[PDB]
Amino acid sequence: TWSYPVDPYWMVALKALLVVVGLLTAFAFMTLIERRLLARFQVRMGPNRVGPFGLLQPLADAIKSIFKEDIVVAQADRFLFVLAPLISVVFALLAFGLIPFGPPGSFFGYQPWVINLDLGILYLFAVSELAVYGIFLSGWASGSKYSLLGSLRSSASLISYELGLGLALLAPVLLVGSLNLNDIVNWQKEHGWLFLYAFPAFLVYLIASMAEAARTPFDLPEAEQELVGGYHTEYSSIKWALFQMAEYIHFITASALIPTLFLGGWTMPVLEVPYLWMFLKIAFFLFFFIWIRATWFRLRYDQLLRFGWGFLFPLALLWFLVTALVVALDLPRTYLLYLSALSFLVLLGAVLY
Amino acid sequence: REGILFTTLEKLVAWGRSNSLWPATFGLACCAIEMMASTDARNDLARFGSEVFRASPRQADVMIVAGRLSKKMAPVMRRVWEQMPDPKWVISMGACASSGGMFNNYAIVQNVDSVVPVDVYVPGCPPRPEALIYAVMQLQKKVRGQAYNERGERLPPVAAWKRTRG
Amino acid sequence: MAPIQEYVGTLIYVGVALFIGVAALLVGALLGPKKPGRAKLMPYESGNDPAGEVKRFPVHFYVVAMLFILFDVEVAFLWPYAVSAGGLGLYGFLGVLAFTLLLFVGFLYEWWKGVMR
Amino acid sequence: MTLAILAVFSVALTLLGFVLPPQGVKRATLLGLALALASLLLTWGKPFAFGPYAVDGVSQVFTLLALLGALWTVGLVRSGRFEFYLLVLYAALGMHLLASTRHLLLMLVALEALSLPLYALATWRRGQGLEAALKYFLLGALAAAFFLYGAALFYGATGSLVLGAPGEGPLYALALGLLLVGLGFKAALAPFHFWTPDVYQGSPTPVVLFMATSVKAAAFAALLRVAAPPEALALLVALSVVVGNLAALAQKEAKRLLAYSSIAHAGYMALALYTGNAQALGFYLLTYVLATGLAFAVLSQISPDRVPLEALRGLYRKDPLLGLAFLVAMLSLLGLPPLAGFWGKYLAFAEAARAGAWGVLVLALVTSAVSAYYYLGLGLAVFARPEETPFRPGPPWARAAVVAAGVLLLALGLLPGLVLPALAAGG
Amino acid sequence: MSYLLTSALLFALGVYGVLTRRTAILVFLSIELMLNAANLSLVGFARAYGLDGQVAALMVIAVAAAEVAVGLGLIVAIFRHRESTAVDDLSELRG
Amino acid sequence: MSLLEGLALFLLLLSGVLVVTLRNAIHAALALILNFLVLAGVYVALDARFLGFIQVIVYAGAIVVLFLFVIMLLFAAQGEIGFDPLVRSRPLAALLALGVAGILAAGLWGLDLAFTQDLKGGLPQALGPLLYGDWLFVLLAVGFLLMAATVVAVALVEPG
Amino acid sequence: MTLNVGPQHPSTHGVLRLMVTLSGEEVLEVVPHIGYLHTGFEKTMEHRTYLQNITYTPRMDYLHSFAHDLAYALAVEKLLGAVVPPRAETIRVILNELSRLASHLVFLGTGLLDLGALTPFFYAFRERETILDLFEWVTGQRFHHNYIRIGGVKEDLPEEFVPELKKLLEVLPHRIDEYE
Ligand code: SF4
Repeated sequence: TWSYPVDPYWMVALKALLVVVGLLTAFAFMTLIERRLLARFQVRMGPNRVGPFGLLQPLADAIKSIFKEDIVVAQADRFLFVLAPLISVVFALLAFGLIPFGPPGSFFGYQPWVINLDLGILYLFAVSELAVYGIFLSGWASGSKYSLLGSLRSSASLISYELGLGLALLAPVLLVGSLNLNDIVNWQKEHGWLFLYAFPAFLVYLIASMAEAARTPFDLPEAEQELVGGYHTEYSSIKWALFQMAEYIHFITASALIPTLFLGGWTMPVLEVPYLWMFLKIAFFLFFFIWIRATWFRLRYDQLLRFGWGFLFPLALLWFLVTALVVALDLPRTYLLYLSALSFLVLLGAVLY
Repeated sequence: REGILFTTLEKLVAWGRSNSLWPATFGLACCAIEMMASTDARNDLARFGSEVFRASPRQADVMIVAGRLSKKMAPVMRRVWEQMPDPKWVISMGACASSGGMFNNYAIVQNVDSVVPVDVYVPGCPPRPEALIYAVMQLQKKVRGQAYNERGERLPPVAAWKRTRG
Repeated sequence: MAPIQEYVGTLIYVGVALFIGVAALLVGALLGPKKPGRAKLMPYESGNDPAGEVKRFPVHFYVVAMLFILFDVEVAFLWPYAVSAGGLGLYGFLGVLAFTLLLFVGFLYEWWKGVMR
Repeated sequence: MTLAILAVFSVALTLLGFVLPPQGVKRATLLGLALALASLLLTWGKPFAFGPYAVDGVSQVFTLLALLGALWTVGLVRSGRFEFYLLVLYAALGMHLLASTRHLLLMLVALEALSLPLYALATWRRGQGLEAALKYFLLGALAAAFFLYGAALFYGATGSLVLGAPGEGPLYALALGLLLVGLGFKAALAPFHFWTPDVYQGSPTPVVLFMATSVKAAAFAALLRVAAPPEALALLVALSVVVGNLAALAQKEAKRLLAYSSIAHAGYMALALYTGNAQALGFYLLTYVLATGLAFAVLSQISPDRVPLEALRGLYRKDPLLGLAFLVAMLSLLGLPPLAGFWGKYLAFAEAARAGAWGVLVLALVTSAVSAYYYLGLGLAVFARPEETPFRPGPPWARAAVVAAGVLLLALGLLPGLVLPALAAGG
Repeated sequence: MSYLLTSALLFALGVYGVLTRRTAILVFLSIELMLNAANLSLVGFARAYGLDGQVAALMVIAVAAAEVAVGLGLIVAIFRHRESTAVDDLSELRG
Repeated sequence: MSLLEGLALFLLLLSGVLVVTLRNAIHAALALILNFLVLAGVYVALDARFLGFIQVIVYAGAIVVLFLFVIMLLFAAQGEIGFDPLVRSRPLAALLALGVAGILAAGLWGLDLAFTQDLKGGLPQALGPLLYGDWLFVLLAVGFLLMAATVVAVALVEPG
Repeated sequence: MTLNVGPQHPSTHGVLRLMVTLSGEEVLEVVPHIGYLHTGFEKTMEHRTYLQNITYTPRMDYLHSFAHDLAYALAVEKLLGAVVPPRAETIRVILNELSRLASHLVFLGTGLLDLGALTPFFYAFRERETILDLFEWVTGQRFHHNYIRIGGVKEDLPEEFVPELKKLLEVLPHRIDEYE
């Protein structure tokens, strides 16, 4: 923000309030369409009763969740137990609303981003670390040692990928030379789309966003059919819903960021109309993950560490150094172009026998 | 409060509970696989309540006792039931659950209904999936406050804000 | 500098999010039936006790955690380099490589030794 | 350039150690150090700054000593797990850097580079050796914290993180002290001595060798560059020399005896610091390292695990050469011409009087006569009857080494006028 | 001036920590607070004498982090076969 | 400044009190997280932004997670285990503690400086040239320290 | 360490209870504990007629019901020395291997579901429904057939069962390949 307007505090508040409750309502109807899209994949029909079209079922469901007993375990210490969902939702909500959506003033005369800071990327990275607080603490909080073992499994996995997320994100930061999202968007407006120019850093970022519970880790643990699920399985009322809520808000946040950064979320040579085109990129990734969600299995935790830690970080750091060379001597950008294109041929050919 | 003050509110909440019934299955015996059936594809239960099969009894609500109930299994079940949040119903599916089925032995327990109280019985063996939908339709109209016995008298929504966990 | 205004704007936001969070939780909390404890003392599985006593947990979790800190310190340092990187020139790049290989040596020790032990 | 060999070797060996069996890493590391020593010699007296890293006359003398001590300790060890050679290497690098800087942030980082591998080297897993480790670490992290806090207040008072900036009123006075705490503790000037008796006792002998020479050298190295007030010193020296010599009468176990002694010795060296001369302090530390090095070698050859006073007895019977070596060593530490130990003392005392600081200097001299009690308590004990106690003979390697050391002691005793010319400030 | 005074107070608290606590892990925890008392000071003066105290701090953090890692590693390794995690009851070295 | 400023510095001190008082380990550590957050804010406030974000990322996100994992692995059911002959030591602890604030207070009181010199918010833009400039050795030293830290840390825990 | 993987919690696909003695993370041994479903066939059948007994054998293996029945059918049939006409032997194999398909189909359905995500369950079941509906025609029930009495099946196949059986024989090869 040295080129973009500030808005007075009140107007900030208004946007913030909109986006928060926006993400409640978001989450509501997202659950329904995802639910239904799974059904179709498994040659079935989803919810479609509770008139008019299934679109009141989340209301019914939500209303059900409240008006239930507040189960508070004897074996849980009170303070952490009640607190623990709270932390996990707060730090999940925060920093969706960073991401730009359209050029300045296009919200009745106001900015579509809520905040904009002066260091974007750090803020994202930072909020991603604080989710992991919520997780393991909840485990401990409930005070069952079974729950505890689950939460550590979970956190262990998260924390491993979490570092990898960092080394993945350096590559486009080189190219634009600034941190804030806006600069990244606007750079792509001219120069054109970071998924072209740094393909292996795209890849690892994608596959790192898997680790935000997207399915295909998924010996998360879950609770059903397995060694107990972290966090949940001791929560009951509204609080339980909160945990799940958080997990989805992560899902859509990641589904938005991959467009914002790597595809230019409001970049578009066809027409740029502010909001509209963003939602279409969102929609695409949304659908991609559900196809994953259905059609593949899971990784057994042991396997999962080997995969992120051992394989993923060497592809990330190899790319960081190469691009760091190119960017350092400030050479033509062609030389990355060639490399991206070649790496794609490797990673395409790899599927082909 | 408890959901029951204004006429208006309580009818809301009662709709709320009734159409969202998330089934927690307690597969046990031979019934069980036909109970799993009630989800996949040809039939459904994902358009009344929901597909989900709750991953703890802690966060569940309608417990479907589907199968033979061995005597040794009874105190476990007693406890599984006890730890459900307060509005909780037990559909007892299959003859084996409902009245001990044919086995009259020392082993099997005649009528799950001794232990946990039942709300809807659904006779059959295995009651074929469409029958199971019918049972849950019943339990639906039960929680709305529209359930009767043959003598002509209504029943209160649950039948288990009655004997509870003491 | 850059606007301190926009850091304030974060604080506002945090206040909103936290508020809507807590608001939802307090509605949920205050409404609901109750039957006093006497058997909701118990947790998941088999009546009381979820699974035996476990007293100790493996070093696996320690190792994973420990990795993350040391390499997070790495990342911290590699951010300044990421930003100015035409100004630091070729000598810059040599600085980066040296540092990177040092932390990579770290890596190879923990990799050849193991993350399940 | 000396740094060059160490750093390179350190990294290279890291990965190498997977290929070789454990002995090959001992052979390798031993070699490495010897090369690092070579590289020092051929550039003697020529200085190279690069800003942060800063080769001086001082550096050259004190890391010469430090590498010596480190060679010895790597020598004797036979135990598995490639790390118990590797770590000694690391630590040496840490000391090399420590001496060769003035800039405080580097100085801290260097302190950690040397202190970290030391905590871990404190365990061959003997139960005591975990306790030892623990004490040293907890107390260590506190003194660390002070040294960091000191630096932060220093940056306030001068406007630099280099040492040798101007200074003034209260904050600079304060600040200059808090730097002395960290550095002070690592060399153990009482009262900061507390760990030195437990940790030396608990830790297994060869490790303790490394610690008792080299770490003390390196720590002192950095101490000299600090401008330490004549007032601060007067406290430190007095307490060190008093607590050192007096308390040492009470003990009856070898390691602890030498531990308390090395609180006294830290005190004696600290006299040189008044004017500050690395000719005086240089000399001192040479005589101290050799003598302690010799003495502690012998203690490894007894047992690697704590020995009572009695065990030293009869050393002359079992082997004549060793019996004499250890003898000479013990007198050299007492300060008694014409062994070098007197000269080491004399040079230090002379700098105290030159700067003029009398009361302190007297205490020092008095209590050094006290010291003769426990030193004869070892040094003569050698000739008495042998009792039933271990004494594995040790290599032919080491026998030659020990006797070399004892000859280097008494040689400079009669002929100090060889080395002193070139341990000078400009060389 | 206010902040820099505060740092010295925060140091004072840390000392109170180190002496009081009777759990090993919480000793170590207290040390970490002291290290941040420092880092604040370092920044505070950094506004006065410009820019280098920033870089200073960053290096300091890193040293702290390193010293965390090894220390907690040690604390674990000492008590991973007993669980009376008091910082006394190491009495066995004394003569 | 003293209107708002007062609150934030109060919070810092308060948070400090808690982490050395509270008699359950987790509650302690968790308070300390609130401490370092506040402190992160105070970094941002002093024209040092980058350092703020690194404070959260490293010190409150990395370091303290390591703390917590240790305190879980081995329990910590009381943060004051031992009623011990050193129970006498509580008033002496409080005494010396006061002393160390006093002596430090002296050194810092009456100080005169400038506060004029503009860091420029200490954004990573302006940090680049120093960091990989004159401090580049120190950085590499840091880097070596880390490598040693890794090697040591592994060798301590797992007998390798 | 001592994990008690409970009886029917969260599942096992039984009601098995396992005392898992764990060292670290690599299981030493699992001690199984059964007795949570012994409902006593062996006793009860000692107090029922032979005709009645065919309604007690398929209440054991749920999935592969017809195999139990058949196995029993032979055992008595042998005992009292009856024969069994040629058409009977045909019917008994056609149903028996059709029921085998039921068992494997449900098995692979659970297997994929068990660990692995949701989807393959539904396909494996869909085909199973078609098998059960064919069955429904001829024995009158989805499972728990009562369609074998001592000497052969109790009534001829309905007319409609042979055409529709042909339908499912077309589809199965293509489907089997798609499970693979
Ligand atoms: S009622 Fe029938 S299908 Fe059900 S468990 Fe009993 S025998 Fe099986």
